[PDB]
Amino acid sequence: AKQRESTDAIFVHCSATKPSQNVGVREIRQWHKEQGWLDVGYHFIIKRDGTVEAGRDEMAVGSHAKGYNHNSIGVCLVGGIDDKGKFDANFTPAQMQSLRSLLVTLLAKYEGAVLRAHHEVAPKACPSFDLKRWWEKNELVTSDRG
Ligand SMILES: [Zn+2]
Repeated sequence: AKQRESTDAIFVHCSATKPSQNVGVREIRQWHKEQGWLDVGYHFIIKRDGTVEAGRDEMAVGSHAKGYNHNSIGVCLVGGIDDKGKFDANFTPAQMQSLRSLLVTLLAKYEGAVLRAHHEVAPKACPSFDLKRWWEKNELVTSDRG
C-alpha cells in the first residue's frame, strides 16, 4: 500500500444519501468495506452539521475517482439525493461553509492542484451541484454538470 506521487487535483463528491441520513466516516467506511475495498475511499468527509472527519490518510491513494486515484484528494459531502432517489443539492449551509475553508487550505498546500467535480470527468451526476457556480458566486443549484 503507498502514498501518491503527485496531487494534481482535489475532487468533490457527495455520498448519495438522503437528508435524514445523518452519517459520517464510521458508516461510509463500513459500507465501502462491505463492497470489497480496503477502507473508506475518501480523504475527507463533511457531515451535515459541518464537522469534517478524516478518512484515508491525506497523502495516500484512495478509491473515489477511477483513473485518478493515483494523483488526487477526494472530498465527500453527506447528502446528494432526495427521497425519490434523484440527485438533489440538499447540502446544509454549514457543510458548504466547512467545504470552502477546507478547499482554500488544500489548494494552498498542494501547489498547482486544480479543483474538480467528479461529474466533469465521469458520466455521473456526483456531486449533484454545479461546483464552478457555487465556488464563484456562492449559489448552490442542483446539477449534473458544472
Ligand atoms: Zn463521486
